Amino acid sequence: DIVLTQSPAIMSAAPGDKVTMTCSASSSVSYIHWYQQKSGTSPKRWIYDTSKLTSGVPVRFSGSGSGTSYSLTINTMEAEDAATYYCQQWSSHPQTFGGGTKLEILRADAAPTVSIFPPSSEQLTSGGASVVCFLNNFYPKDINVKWKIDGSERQNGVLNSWTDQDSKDSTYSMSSTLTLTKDEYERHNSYTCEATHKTSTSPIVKSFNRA
Amino acid sequence: DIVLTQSPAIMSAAPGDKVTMTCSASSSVSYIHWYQQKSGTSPKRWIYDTSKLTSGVPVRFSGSGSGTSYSLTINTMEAEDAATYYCQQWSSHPQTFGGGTKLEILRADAAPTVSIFPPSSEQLTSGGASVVCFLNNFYPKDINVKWKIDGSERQNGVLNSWTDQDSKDSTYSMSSTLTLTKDEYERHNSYTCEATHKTSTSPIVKSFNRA
Amino acid sequence: VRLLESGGGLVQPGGSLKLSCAASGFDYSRYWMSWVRQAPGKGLKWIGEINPVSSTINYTPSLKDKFIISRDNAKDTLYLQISKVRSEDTALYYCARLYYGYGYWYFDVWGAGTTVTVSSAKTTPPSVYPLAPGSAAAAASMVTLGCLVKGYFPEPVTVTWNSGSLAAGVHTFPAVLQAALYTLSSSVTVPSSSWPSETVTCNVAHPASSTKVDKKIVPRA
Amino acid sequence: VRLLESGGGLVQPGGSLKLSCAASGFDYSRYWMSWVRQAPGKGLKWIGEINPVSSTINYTPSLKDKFIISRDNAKDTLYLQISKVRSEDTALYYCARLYYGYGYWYFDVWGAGTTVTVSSAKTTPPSVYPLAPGSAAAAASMVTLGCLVKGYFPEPVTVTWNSGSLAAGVHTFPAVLQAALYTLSSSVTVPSSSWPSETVTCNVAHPASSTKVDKKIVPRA
Amino acid sequence: RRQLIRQLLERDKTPLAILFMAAVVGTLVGLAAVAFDKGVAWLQNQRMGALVHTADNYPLLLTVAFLCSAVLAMFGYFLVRKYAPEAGGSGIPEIEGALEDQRPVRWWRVLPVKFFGGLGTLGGGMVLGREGPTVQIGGNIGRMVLDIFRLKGDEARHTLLATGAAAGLAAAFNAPLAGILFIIEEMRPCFRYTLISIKAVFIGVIMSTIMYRIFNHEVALIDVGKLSDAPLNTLWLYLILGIIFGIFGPIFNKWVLGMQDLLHRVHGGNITKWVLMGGAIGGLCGLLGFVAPATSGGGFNLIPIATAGNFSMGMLVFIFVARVITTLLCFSSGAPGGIFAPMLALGTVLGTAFGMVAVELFPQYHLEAGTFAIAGMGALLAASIRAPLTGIILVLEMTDNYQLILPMIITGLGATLLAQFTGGKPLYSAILARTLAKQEA
Amino acid sequence: RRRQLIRQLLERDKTPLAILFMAAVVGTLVGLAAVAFDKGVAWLQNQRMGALVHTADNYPLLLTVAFLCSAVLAMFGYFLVRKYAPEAGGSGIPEIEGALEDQRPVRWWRVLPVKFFGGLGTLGGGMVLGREGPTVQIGGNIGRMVLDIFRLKGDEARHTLLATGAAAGLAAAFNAPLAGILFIIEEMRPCFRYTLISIKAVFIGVIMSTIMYRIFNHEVALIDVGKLSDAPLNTLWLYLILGIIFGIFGPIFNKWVLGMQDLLHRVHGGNITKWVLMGGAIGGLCGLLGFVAPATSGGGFNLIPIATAGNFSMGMLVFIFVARVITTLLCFSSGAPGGIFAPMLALGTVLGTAFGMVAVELFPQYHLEAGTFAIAGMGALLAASIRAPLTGIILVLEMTDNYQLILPMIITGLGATLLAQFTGGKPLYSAILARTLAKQEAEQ
Ligand SMILES: [Cl-]
Ligand SMILES: [Cl-]
Ligand SMILES: [Cl-]
Ligand SMILES: [Cl-]
Repeated sequence: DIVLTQSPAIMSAAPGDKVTMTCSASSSVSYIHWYQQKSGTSPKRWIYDTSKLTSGVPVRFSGSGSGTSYSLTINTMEAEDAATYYCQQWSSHPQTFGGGTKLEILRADAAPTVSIFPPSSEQLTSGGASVVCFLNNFYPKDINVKWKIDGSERQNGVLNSWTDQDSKDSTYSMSSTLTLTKDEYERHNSYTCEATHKTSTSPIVKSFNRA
Repeated sequence: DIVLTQSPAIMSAAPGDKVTMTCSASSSVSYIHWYQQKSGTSPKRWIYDTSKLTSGVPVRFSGSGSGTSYSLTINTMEAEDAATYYCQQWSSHPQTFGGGTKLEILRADAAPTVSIFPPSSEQLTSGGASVVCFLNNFYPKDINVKWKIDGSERQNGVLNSWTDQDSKDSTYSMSSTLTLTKDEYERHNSYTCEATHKTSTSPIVKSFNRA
Repeated sequence: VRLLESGGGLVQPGGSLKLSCAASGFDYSRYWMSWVRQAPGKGLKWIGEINPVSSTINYTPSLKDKFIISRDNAKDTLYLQISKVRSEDTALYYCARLYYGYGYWYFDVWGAGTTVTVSSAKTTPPSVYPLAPGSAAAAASMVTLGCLVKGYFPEPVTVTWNSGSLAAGVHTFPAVLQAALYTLSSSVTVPSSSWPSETVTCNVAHPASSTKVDKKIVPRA
Repeated sequence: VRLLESGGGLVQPGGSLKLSCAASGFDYSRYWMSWVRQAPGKGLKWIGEINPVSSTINYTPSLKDKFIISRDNAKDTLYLQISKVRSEDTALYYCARLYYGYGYWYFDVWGAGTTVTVSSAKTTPPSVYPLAPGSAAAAASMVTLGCLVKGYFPEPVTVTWNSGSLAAGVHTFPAVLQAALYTLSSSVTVPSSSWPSETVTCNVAHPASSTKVDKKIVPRA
Repeated sequence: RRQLIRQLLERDKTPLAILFMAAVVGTLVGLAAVAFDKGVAWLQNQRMGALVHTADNYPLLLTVAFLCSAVLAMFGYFLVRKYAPEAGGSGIPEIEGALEDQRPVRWWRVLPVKFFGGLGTLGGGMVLGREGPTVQIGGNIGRMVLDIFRLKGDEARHTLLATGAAAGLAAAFNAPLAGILFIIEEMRPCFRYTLISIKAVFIGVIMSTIMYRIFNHEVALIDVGKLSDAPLNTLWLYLILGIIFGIFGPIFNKWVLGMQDLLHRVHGGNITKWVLMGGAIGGLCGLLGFVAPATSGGGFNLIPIATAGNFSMGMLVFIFVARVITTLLCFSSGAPGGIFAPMLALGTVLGTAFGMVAVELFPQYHLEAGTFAIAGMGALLAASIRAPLTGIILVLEMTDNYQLILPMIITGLGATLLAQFTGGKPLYSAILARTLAKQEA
Repeated sequence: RRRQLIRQLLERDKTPLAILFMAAVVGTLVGLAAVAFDKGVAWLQNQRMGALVHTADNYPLLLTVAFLCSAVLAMFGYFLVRKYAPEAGGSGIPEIEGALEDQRPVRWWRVLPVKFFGGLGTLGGGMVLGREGPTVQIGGNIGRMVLDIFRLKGDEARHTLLATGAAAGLAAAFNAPLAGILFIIEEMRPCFRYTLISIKAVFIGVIMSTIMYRIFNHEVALIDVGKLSDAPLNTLWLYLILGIIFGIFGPIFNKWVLGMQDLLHRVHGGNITKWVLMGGAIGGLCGLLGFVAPATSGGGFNLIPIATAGNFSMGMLVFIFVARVITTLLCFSSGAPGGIFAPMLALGTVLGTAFGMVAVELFPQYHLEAGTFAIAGMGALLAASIRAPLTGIILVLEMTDNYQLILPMIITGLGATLLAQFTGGKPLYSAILARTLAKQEAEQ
């Protein structure tokens, strides 16, 4: 079974760039197919028989190559192209898939929009208490989120989740969650959420008080 | 539209006998179809385009005719042969069916096995009284029933119901039911039931006394 | 190759219903489908037809929106809607697959049928009474028992003897309607030695009114 | 044309499950059908294929009856049974329709996928708690609302807002695992004039427990 | 040039008399073909009825299989040698001769001889087709109506003879186009131009096909269903199949001819040893049409079974070899009945066999042996009788898999090329040439 | 006679290997040529639609750029014909027919660029003309070019390689292998004199060009119609009546096309200025109509599937027919490069559907579908005007794939050919050659 290897595992480019990724094979393959898989979606047949485009695929895309090397090329890449691209052969048996090439987009700066949320009463009348803090639509993806209870820094019990790069605006979004017991939460008063990002020297603070 | 009339409305013939039924049209028709319906089940396709058997139909059946007069025929009838035969055209539109031809088995005569039943104690508790009379297993289907209350003829409140020809001996059965109010029933004593058939000149009397 | 119609039963006059015929065992497209009703006693009558693409729907000479035939090829099912229902629409309805030989079309395969009753009469359970022979009668070769099932609406009821086991020597008479209620009787001739030494029961089911009942026929003391 | 695969969820190590893929919008008895899987965060791996007449069935280098692929052209469904399941089978299973250009076959149309989790834990429905700003809200042009989803197993859950009529402004965050239970939250940003003057409801669905929860975000008293 | 302008403006003008007569020929040929078809079935039915009445004693049933088939074969072989010798074998070569005005059409003799003679050989279960009988019979029907109605001219003599031969093939397969094409590809005097009116041939074929459908509607001779398509990257495999048919085509032509010779020594022209040997072969068919029905009989039965891939590999090789043997013993021994149909069954089987090998050698192609069966079906017809365009359209009309038109053409063409380059000759032309050379020898 | 026949029978189906190998290269070239031609016409019809979007606001300005673009491209084609290759006017099938009888020259050095780039103009402008005209003539010349370039000797090689090109030309025009081959051995084949056209060699040419067509035009059919209903034996007489209707009309359409060639010749008198200008006026009318009523203009393949499904009304079918009769005459009779073969399919379809509609309501007992009468009528005009029914039938069959309709298709077609003969009509391809040949000797 032929092993396909895709050259850049992950690549970054700003819209307008000419982009080329590579599918290289262990044996000799002919007429390979490419699939696009955008975030949280199924793979869509993109390019087939090496260089033919599927209906609906914009002309900015092109495939080529032969023998042991094949390539997919985006001539003037656009932001909506952020996806992971898989190559595939079935000139031999069984058919086999490449590793993937994740295309990421370089864009202008974007400051996060921070929002803090108190533990809901329905969650309190159960046992726990989670304080939630969304920081949305920022670029670049590198962000640092700091938790403070009554000025004092909190370390344990924090969980963070980041989204993939958005398919349209190319921004990232993160959510931070401080999870405590009912008693742990009630014996304090002031909770803050400190967001540090490229776009500002001094960290962004959002906070709420029970009193 | 086109009216189809079948000659024998009801007919009888002993097993192993030449049977012939007509289907006469008002205007001129071509290539007619025949269906066999047994009471309780679907009509099934029998003969089509004037005279063609259907995959399964035994070779004893046959069609014929043209213009305005057609006919179905059975050379050597059988037991599993008795049913209703509807002719049907579609040479003209809209299509029409025949009135039907009920083919029934002919047999040796049989005398009724008369039974008479008093109203149940359960029915009387309700304030009604039905006197049931079963005249079972007789040929031909023609019969007369007569009710006598205290030796006097009664014609009101009687309901008669014949079964269709049996499929184990090809006899008929009948039931006569006489319904009175509990009070009207309790003021008489002698309830008699008289079956008058072709088999005998003197009717079969079956009765009971409340006393 | 089975056609299975459903959705019959009781409707009030001036109402409407929707009969369904579910097909199985063949390619339901390519075939024309048809409806044919049989009025109690009367002969067969053609309602209408519909081609696979549903671009031609034909009906018998029948005023405007009385009949609406359609089909859903995805579910493999045929429909018939009757509007402003009257007593003349009380009949047994068949769906049929259409075909031909020389080209003069026939009704290839039929469904079992659904019965439609059009009556302002109300659903009513049956009353089930035994029919034991009295002390006035003397037993010969055989003994005739029975049960009367009276005062129900509508048809049908189903009568069996000893849960269907005693299937021999059984007559069930057609039901007769009177003053908006049905009445029927059922006999069971059995050997003289078999009763009353062994239990004879009649089983009556009227599903329209959720009635399942067993009536034991005991002698008269 | 749509492929909608189902029957995923939770299975014990060593056990077995049957995946279905319901097809519609194309002559299903014409195409070769296939299964491909994708473990969380990894690449695509072909599992098997089956021709229309079920005579040819090729699998990937597997064991005995590790995989078993079948199809029912009457129902328009593709089936996959997996036996003696170990954690390498914890993946997302795509049902794909096969086709060719010059003759070198590709995966024409893909389904949405069903997730399979091979774990020892228990099917727990999620708990959905609304997240609204603390009483004193410095309301700018926009207001950001959300709802927290916690204590479910296995993955996935879907979250939409106002039955999907609220498309723009939504972020749903990847679930995080802790003590064999999953936790995620979803944000939504609406015009400040459009709330609380209007209804904002988050629609959580956890198919593994066949559970929907439609929590409505209420301003804090 | 002046003569050409006269020709161009006079093209496609057939005298109304010829046209009306073309209609009656086809009508007759159709009914005749139908009646013939009913007879064969009727007699095959009787044979199976007798096998039921002796279904107990095993050697006794094998005896009544042999005897029935022998008795009916003998009846056919005799009716040929006694009354019409020209009605031996196919009879298509005999009609080809008649078109070049090199053979007589003795309809007063052949009609009853080929008809009732064929009923014997075919109805007995022998490996022969209906085309032989129907085409020859059809031609004579076209001669009979020429004679009876006293029609004058070279046009009327050749045209009415042709339409009957076409209507004959048409009514044999329910193949209107294959009938017409076969005339204007094989028959049409291959070296000089003629007065065969194409429009007139059409009419005859139409009437006979209508006649066939009036009695044989709602059932096809071969049902195969709709098979899969063939990708462009798979076509080379069909070319290879053609090559294999291209080498075998002429070699099968050698054996048929050589076997006509080897079987002539056995009887020496003696009407007693001929009819008796004819019954021995005929009897072997009714015997094999029981202990292995695939090896005997016309062959249309095992085509649908072969195409679906229901036979194993071993079973396919077996059937092929046995069917080669039985095809030769029946045709080469001058029995009344074509070789056209048995050649379809051979090509199907060979095709399927190639398909099976192809399937496992190339899983990447997603093959189905059935497509190679349909490609191979008319391939032997292209390599042995060298009428590929007729073979292709015949299979097409009988299988209805137009999506396979490229593989069918490619395979067929491949067969005809290599049949030429290995020195093979159109079998219907070679059999006429041998009869004409021995006529002057 | 007998001795000679034994010699002939044993020598039959023997074509020199040199001819066979050359037949392959002919088809290969004709295929690519037809493909390239097909791409060009599409590319130009595409540009014309792009311009209509750039001016989608101003209605009179939109109608202007429709006319002008079609005029400019038509004039370009008409000019390229009158200036360099006069023989490349109209269809060009009658010109190839002549060349087979050794009565017309094959000036490939001229016609190839003239018919190609000239056709691109008339077809790409939206005129009611087919591809067959161009591709058949182009294909024939390709067969002569390879005869010349490789200097092949003999009457066999000159006729055979000219024929296979003409066949591979029709084949690649419709994706119709069999229709190509049959068309040669029914229409072309010098219809009075025996020839040396090798059938086996024609085949190879057709195969190569069909493969070439499928390499570039896979996964899409020219006409999709789906599988239609069958036809019962008791409905066949209705198809014979359809034939008779085509049988009287066939020759009448032939009178009009010829007469209109004459009536349009008076307008310009042979003048290269008045001709090219009139050619642009007609061409411009098509680009105009291909917007305000696209069914009246264009090749015609587009309205076939729509007509077969019964999506047009009765009024709309009558309209389309009359308007399409008019536009078919104005394009072909005015000597524009492009065949009349395809427009005749569209007319037969429309007429057939019209008959079907009438038939459907007149006979509900038959359970008719107008679509079967559309497919029967499709190749019917081809049988009554070109008098090549066997070609027409197999062409339709190859393009619609409704074999269950073979009897209605034959019967209708034969009905057409019979009444076309008995009403004194003549095969239109033969009559156009005879007129050219008679006028060639009418000034000597
Ligand atoms: Cl012979
Ligand atoms: Cl033969
Ligand atoms: Cl021309
Ligand atoms: Cl043309």
